[PDB]
Amino acid sequence: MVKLMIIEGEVVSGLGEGRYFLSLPPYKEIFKKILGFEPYEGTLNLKLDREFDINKFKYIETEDFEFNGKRFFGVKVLPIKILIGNKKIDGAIVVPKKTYHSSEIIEIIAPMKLREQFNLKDGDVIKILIKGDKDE
Repeated sequence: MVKLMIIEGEVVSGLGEGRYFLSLPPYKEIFKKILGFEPYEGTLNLKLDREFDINKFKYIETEDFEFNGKRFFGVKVLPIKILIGNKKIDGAIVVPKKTYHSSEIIEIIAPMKLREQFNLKDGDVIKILIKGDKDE
């Protein structure tokens, strides 16, 4: 048996608050290992009406690593399925390994920029599907 959950999120603007590089090699390598593909250089930021914590579902964690003599911090990643209109595309949610409290904001990565492919504007609503399991 498997436990499934569905949550709704609205398109919100957010990019300057997050500061990292995707074009460099090591980011594409670690993403393709966890997801099996290299995500595009961008994010989809959704605001939810409910708090979210990746430690309530089964995610994959990656340890602290170094590249070109610089230290980068470990991160947690969990696959998702993104439903917009009548189409479903594979995506994933990304959050740093270090977390203090829980929030209602999640950032997603995808194979391509969803905002262009679906002509989506800020305020529009899309549905996210999360897979999980219960020991019972």
